[PDB]
Amino acid sequence: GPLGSDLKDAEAVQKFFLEEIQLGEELLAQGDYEKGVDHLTNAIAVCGQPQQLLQVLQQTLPPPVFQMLLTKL
Amino acid sequence: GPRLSRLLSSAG
Repeated sequence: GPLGSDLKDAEAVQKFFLEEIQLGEELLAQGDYEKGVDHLTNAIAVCGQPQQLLQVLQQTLPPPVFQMLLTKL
Repeated sequence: GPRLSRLLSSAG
């Protein structure tokens, strides 16, 4: 059936979100801001209420990188 | 560092 109607769908998206955050922050920790933010914006994109996530990010990211993030939001 | 990811997870 359509996405979301299967028990396994919620597990896949939680795993996807964790992966994307871990990958993004690893890439950021290497200096690859652009690809890191790509992954962070994928994580945000599957999150139904990303208010605190965005807040922490804007708190913690360099401001030109946060700007990049918004461009890719 | 890559465990920064735990902070982002805690935001939910």
